[PDB]
Amino acid sequence: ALHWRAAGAATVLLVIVLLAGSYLAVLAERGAPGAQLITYPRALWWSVETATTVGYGDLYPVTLWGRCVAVVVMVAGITSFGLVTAALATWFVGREQ
Amino acid sequence: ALHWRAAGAATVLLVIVLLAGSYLAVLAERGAPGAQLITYPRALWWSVETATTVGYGDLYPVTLWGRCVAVVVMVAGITSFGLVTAALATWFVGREQ
Amino acid sequence: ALHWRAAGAATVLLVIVLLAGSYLAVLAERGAPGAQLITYPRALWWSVETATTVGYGDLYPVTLWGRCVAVVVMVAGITSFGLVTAALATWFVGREQ
Amino acid sequence: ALHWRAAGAATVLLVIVLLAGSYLAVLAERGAPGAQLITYPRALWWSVETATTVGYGDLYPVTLWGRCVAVVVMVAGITSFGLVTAALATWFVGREQ
Ligand SMILES: [K+]
Ligand SMILES: [K+]
Ligand SMILES: [K+]
Repeated sequence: ALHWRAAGAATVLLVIVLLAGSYLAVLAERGAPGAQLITYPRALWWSVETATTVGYGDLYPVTLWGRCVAVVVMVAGITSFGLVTAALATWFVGREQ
Repeated sequence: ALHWRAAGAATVLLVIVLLAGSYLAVLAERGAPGAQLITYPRALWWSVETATTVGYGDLYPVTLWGRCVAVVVMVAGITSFGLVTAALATWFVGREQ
Repeated sequence: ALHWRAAGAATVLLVIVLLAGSYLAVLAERGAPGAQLITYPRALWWSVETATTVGYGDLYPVTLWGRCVAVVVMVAGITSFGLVTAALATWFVGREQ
Repeated sequence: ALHWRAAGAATVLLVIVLLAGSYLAVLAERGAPGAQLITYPRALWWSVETATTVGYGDLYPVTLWGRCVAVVVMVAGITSFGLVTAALATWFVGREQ
């Protein structure tokens, strides 16, 4: 269908944004007076922390550019997780019979 | 349509609430014994942090008034991000054919 | 209708849970070696922080009982905010004509 | 039905993931230079903190393995709480009459 397939594709897109966001956030933050967004294996963990919108506080950006990257990974999580709710909402609606 | 257009307009409304919230939160908090909601370029970052409901902890209000502003930017995020889920949910429902 | 009215009633219910949760969390936490869930005007702010699931970190429970109260205010927020998304999702679906 | 029953079953599944996640996160983290994911009664509280995506910051994983467990309990919360929104969205749609 569409609903069932657009969602599955959005999760493939979310992984893209995480890896790209992690690796972009490092080069944005690394040379500044700021938190450990200075190694990749920590930026990956930050992405997941942020895209889920759990936001522990153990890591975050302090650069203007690094904070842009943030917004992107934030909405990428919210939106793509919204699709998966939407997909299930029509699967449940697709039982009106 | 409506669903597709009401959502796009809600995101234009969310930007309004962020800028207005940021600039209102500063004047509420600036003269108090509290966290760096004392400059604008930091209040903008707080808005995004809060409207996403990521809530890192690096910034927040300690004034009663500054904490009102918070609630507003909080629900503004939740609600308007809900509309975008709703918009996609009917776009997926709009394929019953 | 129902969708439009059940939601409006759920938000009246959320306010109930906040005030009841705030005032229950204080008496649970006040006498323990733990964070400022020891005054009411701070427990109210914690409720909003938690029901939104923003979770700044400036406040939280450290008692087993105070942590139960938490769960309640957590899901009360998630669920009732879900209804408002659901309400809008059928209002958008209610334009199939 | 399905929508009303699949959701109720997902919440039974969420409890499973919490207890399994809590008890798996402890053995992953206990022997490392990291935060109090070193006792069970604290890992249970972390699960709820994370599955709700409140993320206070008082607790989190610092191990690669402990951070995997995290992702699992994160999406488990997002997804299963999505179903409950979806369930209510079709219950409201199931009044088109
Ligand atoms: K959240
Ligand atoms: K959060
Ligand atoms: K936090």
